[PDB]
Amino acid sequence: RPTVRPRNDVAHKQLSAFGEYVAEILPKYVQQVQVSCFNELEICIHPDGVIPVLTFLRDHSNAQFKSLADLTAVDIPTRQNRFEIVYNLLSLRFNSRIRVKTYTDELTPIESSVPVYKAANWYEREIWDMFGVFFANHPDLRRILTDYGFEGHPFRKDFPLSGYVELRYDDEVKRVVAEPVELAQEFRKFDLNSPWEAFPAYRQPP
Amino acid sequence: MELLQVLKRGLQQVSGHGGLRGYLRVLFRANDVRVGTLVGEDKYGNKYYEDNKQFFGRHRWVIYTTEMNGKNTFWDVDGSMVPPEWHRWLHCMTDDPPTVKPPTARKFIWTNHKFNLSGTPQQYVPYSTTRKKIQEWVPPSTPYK
Amino acid sequence: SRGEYVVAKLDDLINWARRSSLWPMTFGLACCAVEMMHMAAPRYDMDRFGVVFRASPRQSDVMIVAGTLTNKMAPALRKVYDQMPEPRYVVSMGSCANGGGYYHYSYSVVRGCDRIVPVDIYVPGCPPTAEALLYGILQLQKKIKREKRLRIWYRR
Amino acid sequence: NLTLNFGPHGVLRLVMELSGEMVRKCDPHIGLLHRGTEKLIEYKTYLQALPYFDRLDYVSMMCNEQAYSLAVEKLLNIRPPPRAQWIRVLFGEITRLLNHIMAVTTHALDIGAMTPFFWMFEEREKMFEFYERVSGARMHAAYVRPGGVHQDLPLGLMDDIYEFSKNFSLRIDELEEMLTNNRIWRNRTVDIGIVTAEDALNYGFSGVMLRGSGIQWDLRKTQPYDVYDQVEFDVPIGSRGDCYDRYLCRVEEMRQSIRIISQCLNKMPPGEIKVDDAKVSPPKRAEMKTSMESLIHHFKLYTEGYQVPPGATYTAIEAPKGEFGVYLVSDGSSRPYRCKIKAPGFAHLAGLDKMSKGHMLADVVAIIGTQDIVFGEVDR
Amino acid sequence: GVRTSPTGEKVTHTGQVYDDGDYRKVRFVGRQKEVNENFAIDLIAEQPVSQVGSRVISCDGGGGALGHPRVYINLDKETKTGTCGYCGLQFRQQH
Amino acid sequence: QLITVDEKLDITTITGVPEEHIKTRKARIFVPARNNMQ
Amino acid sequence: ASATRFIQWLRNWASGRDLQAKLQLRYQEISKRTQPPPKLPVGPSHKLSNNYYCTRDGRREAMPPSIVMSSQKKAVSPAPPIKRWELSQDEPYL
Amino acid sequence: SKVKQDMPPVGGYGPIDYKRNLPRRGLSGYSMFAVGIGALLFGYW
Amino acid sequence: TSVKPIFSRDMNEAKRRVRELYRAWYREVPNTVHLFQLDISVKQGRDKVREMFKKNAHITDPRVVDLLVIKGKMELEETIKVWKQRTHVMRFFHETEAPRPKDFLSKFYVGHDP
Amino acid sequence: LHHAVIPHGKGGRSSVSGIVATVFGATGFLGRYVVNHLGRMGSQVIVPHRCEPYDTMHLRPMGDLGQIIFMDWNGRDKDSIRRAVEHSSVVINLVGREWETQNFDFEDVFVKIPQAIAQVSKEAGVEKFIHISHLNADIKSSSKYLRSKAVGEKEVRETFPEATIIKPAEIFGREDRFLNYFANIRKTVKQPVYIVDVTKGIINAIKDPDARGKTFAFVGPSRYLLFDLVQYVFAVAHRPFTTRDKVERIHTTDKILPHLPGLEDLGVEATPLELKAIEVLRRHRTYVQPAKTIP
Amino acid sequence: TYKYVNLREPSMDMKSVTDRAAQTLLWTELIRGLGMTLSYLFREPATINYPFEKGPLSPRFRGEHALRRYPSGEERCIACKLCEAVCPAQAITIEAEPRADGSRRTTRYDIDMTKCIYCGFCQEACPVDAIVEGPNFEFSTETHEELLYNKEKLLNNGDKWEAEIAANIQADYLYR
Ligand SMILES: CCCCCCCCCCCCCCCCCC(=O)OC[C@H](COP(=O)(O)OCCN)OC(=O)CCCCCCCCCCCCCCCCC
Ligand SMILES: NC(=O)C1=CN([C@@H]2O[C@H](COP(=O)(O)OP(=O)(O)OC[C@H]3O[C@@H](n4cnc5c(N)ncnc54)[C@H](OP(=O)(O)O)[C@@H]3O)[C@@H](O)[C@H]2O)C=CC1
Ligand code: SF4
Ligand code: SF4
Ligand code: SF4
Ligand SMILES: [Zn+2]
Repeated sequence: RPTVRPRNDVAHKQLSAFGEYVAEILPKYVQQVQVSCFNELEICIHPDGVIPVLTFLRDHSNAQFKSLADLTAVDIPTRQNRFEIVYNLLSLRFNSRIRVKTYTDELTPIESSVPVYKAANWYEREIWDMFGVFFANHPDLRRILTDYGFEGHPFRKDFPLSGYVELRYDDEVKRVVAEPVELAQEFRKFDLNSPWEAFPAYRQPP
Repeated sequence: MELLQVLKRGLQQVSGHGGLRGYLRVLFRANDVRVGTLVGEDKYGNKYYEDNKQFFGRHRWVIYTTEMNGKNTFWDVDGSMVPPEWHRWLHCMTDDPPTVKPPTARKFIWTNHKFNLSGTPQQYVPYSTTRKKIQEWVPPSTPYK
Repeated sequence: SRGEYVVAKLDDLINWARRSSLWPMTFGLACCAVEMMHMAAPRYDMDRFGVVFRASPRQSDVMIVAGTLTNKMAPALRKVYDQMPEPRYVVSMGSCANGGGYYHYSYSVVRGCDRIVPVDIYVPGCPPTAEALLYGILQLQKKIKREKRLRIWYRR
Repeated sequence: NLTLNFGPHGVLRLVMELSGEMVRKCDPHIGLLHRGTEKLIEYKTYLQALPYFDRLDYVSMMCNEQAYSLAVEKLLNIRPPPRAQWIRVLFGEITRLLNHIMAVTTHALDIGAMTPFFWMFEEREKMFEFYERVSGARMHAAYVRPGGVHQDLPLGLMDDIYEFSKNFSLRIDELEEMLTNNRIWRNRTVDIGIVTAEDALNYGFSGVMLRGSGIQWDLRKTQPYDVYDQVEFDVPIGSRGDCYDRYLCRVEEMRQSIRIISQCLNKMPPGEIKVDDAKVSPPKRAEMKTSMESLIHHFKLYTEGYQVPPGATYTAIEAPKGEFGVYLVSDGSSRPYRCKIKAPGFAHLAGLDKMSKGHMLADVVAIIGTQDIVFGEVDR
Repeated sequence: GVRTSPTGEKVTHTGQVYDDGDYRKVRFVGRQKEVNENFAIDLIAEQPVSQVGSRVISCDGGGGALGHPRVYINLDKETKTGTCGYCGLQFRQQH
Repeated sequence: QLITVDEKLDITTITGVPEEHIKTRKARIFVPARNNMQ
Repeated sequence: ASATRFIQWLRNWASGRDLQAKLQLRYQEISKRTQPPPKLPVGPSHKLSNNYYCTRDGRREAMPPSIVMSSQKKAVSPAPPIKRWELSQDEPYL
Repeated sequence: SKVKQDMPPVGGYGPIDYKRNLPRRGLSGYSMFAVGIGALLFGYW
Repeated sequence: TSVKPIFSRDMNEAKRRVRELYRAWYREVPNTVHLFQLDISVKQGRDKVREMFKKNAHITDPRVVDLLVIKGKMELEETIKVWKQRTHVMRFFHETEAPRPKDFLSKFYVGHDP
Repeated sequence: LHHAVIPHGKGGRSSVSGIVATVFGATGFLGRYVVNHLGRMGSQVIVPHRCEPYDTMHLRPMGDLGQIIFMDWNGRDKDSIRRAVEHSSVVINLVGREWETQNFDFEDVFVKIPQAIAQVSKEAGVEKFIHISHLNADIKSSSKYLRSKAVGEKEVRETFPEATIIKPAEIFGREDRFLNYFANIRKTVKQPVYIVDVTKGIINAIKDPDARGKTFAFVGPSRYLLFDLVQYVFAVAHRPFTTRDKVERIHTTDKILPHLPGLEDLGVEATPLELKAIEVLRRHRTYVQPAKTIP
Repeated sequence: TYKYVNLREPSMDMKSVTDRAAQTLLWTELIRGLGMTLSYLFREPATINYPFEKGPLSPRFRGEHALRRYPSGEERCIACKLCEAVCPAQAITIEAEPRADGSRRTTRYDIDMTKCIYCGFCQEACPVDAIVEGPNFEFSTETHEELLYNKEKLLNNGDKWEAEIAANIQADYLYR
């Protein structure tokens, strides 16, 4: 079928088998395992298990996920633990990828994974900067992307797109100053969602 | 030797621009004394030349008019002086000049091209094109309290 | 009179020198810097106009703001502007520098570099082509040609 | 230990601790080009967010578009048609040439070898013309889209790409004559910024930052996309893990890119260039102006956009600078819920302090260059 | 169809013009108010009504795929003409 | 090792919001009405 | 292309290459800037029958993830080990 | 009529070079040293 | 209601960190005024430090206090290492901001906001 | 109020203050602060200028797009004045020169030009007029600068009775010719006033309906002996401790005019010289007990 | 498949060692580098003589915007707002009302050219070919305000450039 993405059952079965393998070996930490219809494996864990689970996947002979592809956060305000912490890992030995997910809120530290991957250093600084998730035992946790003295965590869903302050050069004080934001043209919010359901397969129970 | 054949070509550019005065005029106006074939001339006085033996990019050029829309352009030439019909040909968006493929005539098309007017009294000034949205109540012109 | 005539010729001389030797300091902030590089590249060769490829800020006559100016960067840009010896001109190049562009509604972006420094020429585009930038530099030259510093000096 | 508040793509603030000539500490301060791209994307439809990817590694525009398109196509469960896939490989490799020219010649220009920049940037200008002829723009084409490409090649383009490609390896040869055997160039690059294979993996490196140190990894080979499994090419591998080997890898990759381009020109197939599914890809204008279904779908695709089934994907490609990926989260609507951009230069620059150990100040310029850093993608 | 106001300012095709006490017209002092003088309402009115022999006619604005989406215009009423909603051309059923 | 906290969860001081846009705002929590046109 | 025979010899000798065969300036070998109109083909879904969208609706074949374990025998690797690359036969060494 | 889209010429395009081509040049170390010493000896004489 | 602590296990431990941070800030102001060549006085800088601490005096959650101290230490580091420029230090003082009126009548005259 | 000049917004750059101000002399020391404060709150500023446009560039960033408008003018051309004021609700005259030139003497700059602006403004219907005079303005002064100020102050009041007239002492500030003047030196009591205080008073005088028809005197909080002031300046500048007319003015004791309102009557609190002296004199340091005030 | 870029053993015979000594002492590889820059001196440069010559462009080029008309002079734009909806930068602002003759037309059509990313999405979205990006790229201005285009400016651009815009559309519309 020319327009439809072909399925890959063989990879789906392999990744499912490995997902059970991980769950059996680390029952203390694994809460959910799932494989998407495009064959990506996700391990959902208790936050206490960040270091043991990541170490296992890096070092175990049947895993060897030696490369941390990416580390990021997602803000979901409706959840009690609004922040989802996503680790994307790559195994060159087995030419495979795995995603490890955990959660935290605004006041609960997550264990820094710099001991497992040195790559994690800056990714965790960015998560702290943009989302305000604190990582315990980080060698140097501080803002990385925002301005010095910037207040707030911009990537949170309740942070306004245009922020609270804006900058200009003021001649009286002969320096750049920060003042409350005023826009000559307000950003125009669009309501795009169709009132008609698009995907029956994902309908939620009433 | 070819050195002689090169020097002869140098001397033919002098006669190809109409003697020394014409050769010097293009040298100082355009910094280029190449001789090409005259493709045509627009109503403003710009002249368009081609030489297909030059490499792509140098094979078409315009010698701008010395006066356009009441401005002295002997020294102050501008890329915005090229009218649209020749703009297409000069930038190689097409192979055929407006002398062979004239543009389609329309009643509303500008008959007089204008160059960049920024910095002059003719410059564009923005403004809101919509009318007033709320009408205020006008009190009566007579007294009654 | 001759006194007015002498002033008119001297203004032409200093204007000719200043527009014939425009040394730019390029703030290569983002993608617009790439098109600035293509203007120095062989096809357009800005050096042939007297515009040297890269001057030091203390030997510069024109600042080209070529990219997005973030809030974190704004103080540094103003500091370099204040260190430029006069006469000094600013060319704002690209939508980002002009008015914020694609990132106009961002929390971290200055909505136009003209909030930080005075701007002489605005070059539109995202990015402007190398040729469009060259058109803008030539437009700045014509602006300098119109200056009458000495004429106004002697009518003071 | 002396401290410098700034030493040596964009703008970087490097805070360095020196002891005589030797660099003891290298603390990059980035964010000078952070423009909140990832947040802005949440307010856009999937189509509206596509141009943001041109402006990340704004030397590798169409490769960035490809990564985003592949991610959306995966979530949509559709596939681009074969001709679009070949066009995407063809321009991905043209884009690799664009990037590698910039990477190598500005690396040379930074340490004084200024002339190859000019020779090769006339070749860049000619490839800018290929971009402009397919898309109308020289850089930010917005040409590769989810479902295929925006327009078919204009007649005559493939001939000119062939003409450019036929002569290009000679231009590389002239670049190599200036640098490859030059003792000054070797003095500036050999045994500079050595990274071991294990450290490179654990620091999150990718691309030439891996292969320079001997690791046999290239996503075009191991995790192939659109049609990379149908073209033949070699992966260049280093042996010393230093700047000079990474320079050689990039130069050889340019040669292999031409080799791929030659195959794409010959094996380019006929057909449509975007998915024949008008709930994803807009219909042709002639259909939009005659058929009711086409007009509705055009109207809806350009106002609401297509809905993407809920889900999350990490999709990556072998971009010219290394592994470029997006972690894209769909909530079922026509706007992405979250879009994290994995930029290879982010991890690479994070490793500058490690790589600069035991080197002199002038070596920091060489190491930054060897990493090929564009702050459009580092800062996003 | 450019008309001017008592103050002298040209009136645009959308009817815009600053009133007498409006400070905002200071922006035009020493410069000019850009006004397009090819009023589309006056230009379309000059087009003749097209006589046709059917109750229904189709318009695509001319030029095939270069015009507008093709629409069908009913011409059953004899009081008025059928007007294309896209391009403003008018039609009339003859006899 | 966990600790015991009985304070009502309040993060106003660590979110960075200007004081004006906490105290003087009124949030409206609701399910949107169906658009009557569809 | 306008170089004299002597000057062509001088630069060919200095560079060591036959520069004239591969000039970096384009001349008449480039394609014409006016081309005949195209006539592009249509895709596989351009049919008048046997073409119901529900048989080619990729988006609606997407499914939620398969939950293999929820908190509510031989060892395996995530995939088979990667195969050793083979040294190129085009040119194994530079 | 017929579909007309940008396609490769029938039979494909000609071969494209891509391999490194740094040709060998000059004399050997022995000959170069000989010419240099020969110049010195003539100069000294 | 059993939670993972950040640094402090209770308010008494948390308030020790607060006092330590205040001492560090208090001693840093004179250097900051000189290093950044500020036109404010050392007393003004210390009065501003006290004002910033005082507005958070109502917090009783040790985890919130820990984050405030964590963020306060980051801000102090940015100042001591001169990662901030003069503009950043002076942003605490809102010099170019006009006095916002507070009483009901003043707000009524200017606009609609409360 | 015409609908276009009803205030809107929160008093910032993109707001609408409702002020349409023509500022003559906008390119000088005091002009740049007046324009800045006007542009801070979203006023429409018309800047008539005699100088090259290059010299007005520092004023462009002080307003949102469209809020600063520049026009050519000539002090001796009443049509150029009419063009500049006929749309404004307030006209501010800051034209002055601390010296005479071949083309403009103190009479032209402080009498004829201010009177012509006042007359044309009155004819054009401008409702508010603000004229800066001088605290020491006096027909019987030894300085012809201060004599011309007195005559001009009289003419402006006669020509535009509702004009607000403001009389500052010598103004200190970054670009002043007071502290900078002393720092460049290689009986009399002064009461100098800070530039920002004078600017704030002018802005408030525009917003205060009581300011119409009044004459104000803007002075600093303390009086100093000139010798003690110069001694203080040299100490702050870390320096080991011109025209005939300028020297006369510097040696003129600042007048005491309790019968006039001052900065306090407009809501401005006078800034002491001690809090701003280093701001001005720091640039004079090659890399402090305050002056004794008259009690 | 892979290759080694830098994995070779130098020959340690006397002839080879003496070859490398001669290179070290006589700077042969440096002299060879001088040869290449010498050959470029005698090549024709690639510079074009702007503004008398221009870089080549294609009909698809995305430049300055313009609003187009029908042959009768009627505006093509019918205020559908598809362009405004698609604009990635929110650069377009539109108001509309029934015209005095009942036609569906705009009263405001603004493009902030300093928000615009010149992406061309508006001209793809337009159902009537009303808004286009034209061929002009030489419209830099001395002020920010001059780049805030209202409808009158955009209609004037269309009347100014229509000759070239129509020809360019004629060359590319079969690829659209
Ligand atoms: C019979 C009895 C006779 C006895 C006497 C016999 C003597 C003859 C035999 C000896 C020959 C002596 C050669 C003298 C030249 C200097 C040689 C030299 O120093 O070269 C080595 C130097 C560094 O070499 P390097 O690769 O870095 O490695 C060495 C460190 N391990 O490498 C360098 O210096 C490189 C130079 C760097 C500068 C590059 C820029 C210049 C390149 C262009 C130069 C053109 C030639 C100059 C001609 C000038 C003419 C006036
Ligand atoms: N500064 C002080 O200490 C005090 C000043 N004042 C008064 O306050 C006002 C401003 O002071 P200040 O700003 O310091 O004066 P400045 O000299 O700093 O600025 C003078 C202004 O007047 C303009 N101007 C001068 N002469 C002419 C002229 N002949 N034609 C047109 N415009 C002219 C200048 O324009 P250009 O730049 O184009 O010449 C400039 O904008 C003056 O009236 C001054 O007397 C009163 C008391 C104290
Ligand atoms: S204006 Fe466009 S090209 Fe220039 S920096 Fe901004 S996004 Fe990049
Ligand atoms: S070109 Fe793109 S950014 Fe510009 S107006 Fe059109 S859709 Fe908006
Ligand atoms: S320009 Fe086209 S897309 Fe935009 S409102 Fe007008 S008709 Fe609709
Ligand atoms: Zn019609």
